[PDB]
Amino acid sequence: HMRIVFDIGGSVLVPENPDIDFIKEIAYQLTKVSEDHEVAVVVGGGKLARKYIEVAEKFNSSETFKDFIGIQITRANAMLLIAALREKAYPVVVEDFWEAWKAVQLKKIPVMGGTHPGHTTDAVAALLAEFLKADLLVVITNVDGVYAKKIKKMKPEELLEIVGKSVIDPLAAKIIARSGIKTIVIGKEDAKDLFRVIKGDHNGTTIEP
Amino acid sequence: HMRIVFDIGGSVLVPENPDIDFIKEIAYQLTKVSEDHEVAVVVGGGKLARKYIEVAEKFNSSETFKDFIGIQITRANAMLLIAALREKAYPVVVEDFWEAWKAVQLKKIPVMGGTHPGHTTDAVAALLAEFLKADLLVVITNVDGVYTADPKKDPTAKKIKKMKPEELLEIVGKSVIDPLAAKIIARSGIKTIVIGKEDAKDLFRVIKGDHNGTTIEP
Amino acid sequence: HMRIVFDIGGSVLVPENPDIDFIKEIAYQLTKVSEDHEVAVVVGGGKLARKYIEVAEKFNSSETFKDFIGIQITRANAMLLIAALREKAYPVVVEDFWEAWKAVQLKKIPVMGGTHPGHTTDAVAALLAEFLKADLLVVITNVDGVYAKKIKKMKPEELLEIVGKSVIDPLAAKIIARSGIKTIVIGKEDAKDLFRVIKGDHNGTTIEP
Amino acid sequence: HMRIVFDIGGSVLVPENPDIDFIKEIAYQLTKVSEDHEVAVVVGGGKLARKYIEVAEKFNSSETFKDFIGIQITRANAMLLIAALREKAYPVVVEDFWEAWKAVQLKKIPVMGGTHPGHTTDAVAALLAEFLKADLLVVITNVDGVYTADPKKDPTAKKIKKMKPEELLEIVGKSVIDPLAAKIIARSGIKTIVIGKEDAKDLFRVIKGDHNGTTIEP
Amino acid sequence: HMRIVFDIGGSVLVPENPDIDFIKEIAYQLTKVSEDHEVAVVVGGGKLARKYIEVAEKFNSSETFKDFIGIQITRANAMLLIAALREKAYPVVVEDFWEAWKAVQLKKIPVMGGTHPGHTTDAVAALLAEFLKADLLVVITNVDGVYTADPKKDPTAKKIKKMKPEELLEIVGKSVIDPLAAKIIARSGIKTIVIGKEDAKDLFRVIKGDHNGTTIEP
Amino acid sequence: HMRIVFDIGGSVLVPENPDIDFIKEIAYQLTKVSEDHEVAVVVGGGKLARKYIEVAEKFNSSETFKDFIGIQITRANAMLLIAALREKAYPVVVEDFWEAWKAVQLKKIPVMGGTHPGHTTDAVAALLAEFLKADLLVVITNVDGVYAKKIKKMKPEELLEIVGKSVIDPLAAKIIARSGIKTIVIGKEDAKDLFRVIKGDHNGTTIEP
Repeated sequence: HMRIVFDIGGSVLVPENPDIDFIKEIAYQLTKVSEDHEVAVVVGGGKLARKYIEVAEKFNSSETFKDFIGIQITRANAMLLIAALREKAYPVVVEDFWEAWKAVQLKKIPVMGGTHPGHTTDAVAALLAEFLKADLLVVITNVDGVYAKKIKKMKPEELLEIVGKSVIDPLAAKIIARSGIKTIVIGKEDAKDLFRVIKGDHNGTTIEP
Repeated sequence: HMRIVFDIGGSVLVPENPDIDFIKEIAYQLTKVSEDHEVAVVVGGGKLARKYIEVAEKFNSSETFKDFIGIQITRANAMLLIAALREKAYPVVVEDFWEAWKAVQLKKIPVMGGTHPGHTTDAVAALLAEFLKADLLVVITNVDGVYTADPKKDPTAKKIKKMKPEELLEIVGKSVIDPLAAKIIARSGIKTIVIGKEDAKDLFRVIKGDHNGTTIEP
Repeated sequence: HMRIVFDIGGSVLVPENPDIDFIKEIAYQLTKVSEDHEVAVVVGGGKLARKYIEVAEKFNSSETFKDFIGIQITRANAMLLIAALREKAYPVVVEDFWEAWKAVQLKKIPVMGGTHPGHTTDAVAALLAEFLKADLLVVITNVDGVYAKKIKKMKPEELLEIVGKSVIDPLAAKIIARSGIKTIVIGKEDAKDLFRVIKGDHNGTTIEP
Repeated sequence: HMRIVFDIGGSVLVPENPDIDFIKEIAYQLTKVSEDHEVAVVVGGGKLARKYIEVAEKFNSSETFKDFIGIQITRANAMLLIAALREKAYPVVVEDFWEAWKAVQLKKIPVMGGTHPGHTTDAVAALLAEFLKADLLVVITNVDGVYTADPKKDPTAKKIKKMKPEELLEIVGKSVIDPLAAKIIARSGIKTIVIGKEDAKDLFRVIKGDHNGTTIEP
Repeated sequence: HMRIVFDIGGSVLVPENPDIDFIKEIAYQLTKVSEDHEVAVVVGGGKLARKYIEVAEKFNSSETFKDFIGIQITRANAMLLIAALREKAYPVVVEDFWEAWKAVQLKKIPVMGGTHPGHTTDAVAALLAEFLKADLLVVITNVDGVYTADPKKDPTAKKIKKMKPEELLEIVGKSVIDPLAAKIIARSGIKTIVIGKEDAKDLFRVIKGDHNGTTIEP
Repeated sequence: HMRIVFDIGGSVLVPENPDIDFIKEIAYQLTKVSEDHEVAVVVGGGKLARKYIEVAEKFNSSETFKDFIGIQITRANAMLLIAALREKAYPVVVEDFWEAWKAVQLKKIPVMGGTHPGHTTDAVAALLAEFLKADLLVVITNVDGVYAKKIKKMKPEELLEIVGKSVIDPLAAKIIARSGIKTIVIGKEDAKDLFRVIKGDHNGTTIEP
């Protein structure tokens, strides 16, 4: 079997408000996938995070404190997934990697939010995939993949170039490259059938050495 | 100089989306008040809390996990106030009473969200006030004060300008303030003031007893 | 099998000093019950807690600090049970619900004391039973049940009335009602044979919708 | 102005049940002393600790779990002192040395219980004193001072008014103070005073060297 | 009075073994500076970090565990500085920004090691400066300042006395300072000074702009 | 099977720099031994710790802070072993006993460093062996055993005498005595084949009642 880390974008889980249908589905699918593989999840902030961050900006708070606000929101979102995962999820929002590790040992799905200023949840999932020696890293974002056109197959090296030229955070790309983490970038559409997405059946981007 | 704990209702702070105008304004008022007094604050969850809690209910989560989600939302809300209080605020959402005590020692304003399942921020505010031996508990909520019945519904609802903890317990059990918060106010005899956001526009007058809200004390 | 939360009153475990015979017995019984069911325990403060609380009262400490003292004592008592439970108990006094949850996963009996000012251990066990989605909540107190006369069967709604009219804390009753937690209230006598108490064989009160 | 660490024996604080009179009195003395000096405190377990530890022994618990139970009892005891120190006390039982340092920065009295299995509160007090670079360690225990033998038993026991760490080590190894605490006092050369509760009635005189106890220093 | 964050490179602090002379000297300089300003410090890992990280690589440990090992070494290093700062230092290695804020409130110098995998102490220093709204970030490293290329290798490397965050980003991406640290400096516009240990001999002059290093600001 | 606590001296793991060959070997052996027994490890500070401690001494830091520095170094060393133990070790350096206990339950080798000022890692391993009710305590130091001559068999009582007359810390000896923990003291040479060292085949000292 495989150890997989799923990075679910905030805008996808919370486009405006929480997308209940999508949460119901992604939760069910994650459960099925965990029947055969070891699963771990990291959730983003989305619209809600940007609203609270914007409020802090009006009070001219530091950029660091804004990140801390964005982080607290992501943990709020993660709780919605943990709820949706029922008895299969780890009860608390995992805040560090070894904790996610403990959940895996207990056969429970750990759900993380952000962890530190300066990063995005993409960076968290990448570092999580690297810490867990995960076999696969699935990034579900707001776009079909890595684009004028769409690149289907590429390597970490090629990924750092595009990032330097949205989609995926630079720190996340550095981590995916330094470790050579097989990563898959798909949109909300392919995420409607994860079970097959991990089988290579998807219309996204596959980044691997 | 007094020690005052402010209990700011979540629906006043976040009616739908965060009410930036009220946050800015109440932050200015708290700052003014803190010039002469020791100030501590507790904020509720509001509309955002109810949205996230309802989503959890749709997945049949336990009421305990729902409370935990509400607590998590109150802390995000608390961060908005901290941002508004600027350099006068204790930098981090305070999670326990002795930490709030600490912020006060440092001449900073601690801002708390929730703490434990089963309670509301109102209970948190009362326990905080009790712990700090505050001189006053000011509850800023979605109503003018304490009425004989729900003022937003019952036409016969009349405002009770003054009352003792015992009476508040009766009216509550029969809710502006919940039971636990009411029991804490009664067990310690905490002087409590219940006002709406109109009176909240001028906290220095509210503190002096110049308001149209309700005053509860032994 | 069942997931059961046992709420052992402080006065029962510590009437004056620790009742060693009762601790020996309740510990053994809890062990047997855990052979077939998932067990979790919450212990009260009793006489000792009231003595230390009274000392703080003489120094006019706040009501909140008094609760904190009562809480530290309950954790002291819980350690006596953990000791009595030997290799079957979780080594540390559980301080929060998800920790009790972890112990259950490890097949170990978690023993909690109090957790927050304003509550009683009854409230803790009720919230614990609700968090663990426990099947049964057993409250072992100083009285035969819920009394001039003794009510054998009743519902949460009926329980909130009596509490408003000792025995069980209001916050605990609110939690038992909002979730509909099947609860059993017995005295020290029935607690001498737990194995059968959970079978419905007892002369106490059964509160359930 | 000096920095002083007070090591209050658990059997003096809780002979059987908590000794309210001694607690009240020692709290007043500590408060007076804190007016001119920086004060920190460590308290032991006493009779309650022995009761709970003996119960654990009856269930064949390891000695490590027994120590942990003792530590837990010392902290409940520490809360009684904190309650007695009122507004002068750091609100929470201090669990590590740097936190005690912090309380001192805030002009408050930190009160510690135990910290780690294997040690006694005496060792905790010595390490605390060493960490804070205290000028003085005052041990208030169940004996008049340090004797050539147990004064409660041996008739030839004679009190040694003054001695050096080395001597205390000899007398201890052969116990008013345990080995580890003694080794810490010797490694750092901490000026230590050992008195009973009679001399504890007036700490300002004790601090000046006016007591009938034992003074240990290099 | 200013608020200054000092980013002391691990290879300057521990070239091979800890450089006691530099530690002693930089501690004296920081102490002098702290007389008039609020000072906070972050230190790197150096040679010891690379040794322990290389050992981990030989056992095929993940890059995340390697970072964690580096962080652990930076904190041991931070303890050497704290020891050097004596009574002016916050007693414990600070692990998060709000704790550093706290040390500053207590008129003490917080010293941080690393915090999270993926970052370097340079990033930590920038985030710290951003969080404290520091007036200045002083990077003391193994080079004279910022050059057009590696001065220890490329012969055409020329020092750029002044530049804007954007330029630093270009030069870095093409490293005195790493990308993340550079992005943080650019997002907030933190006035940053990059000097070697020669200029570090006199921080009061460095602070005034009297140095031969590089100054980065919007 | 047995529950064994291994106390690896700092000078042995770090004579000057980290002895990579020895780490590779001790790690492999610990892994094999854990195939049949429950294993737990405590690592010392060695040369590196003495260097950092000496630096603090030059700045006249307190003896307590020096211990804290020595402690942080030991945790640095423990991370090298955890790395060398790969997927068989507990991911984080265990800082307290019940945490080591949790690792055991998860079938993972917990690696501790120091824990509190005033102690040595020998004291930590002894208290750990006592907390875990370990069957055996193996102390790997810089000397062949307990010496002019070498005592092969002895009792805790006899061990406290020699310590009062290096090798093993007094607090560690008190703990080994008060609990009667069967202890084996060997040098770096015997530690080259742990699997047999625990079988009684070694040229060291066996301290037991």
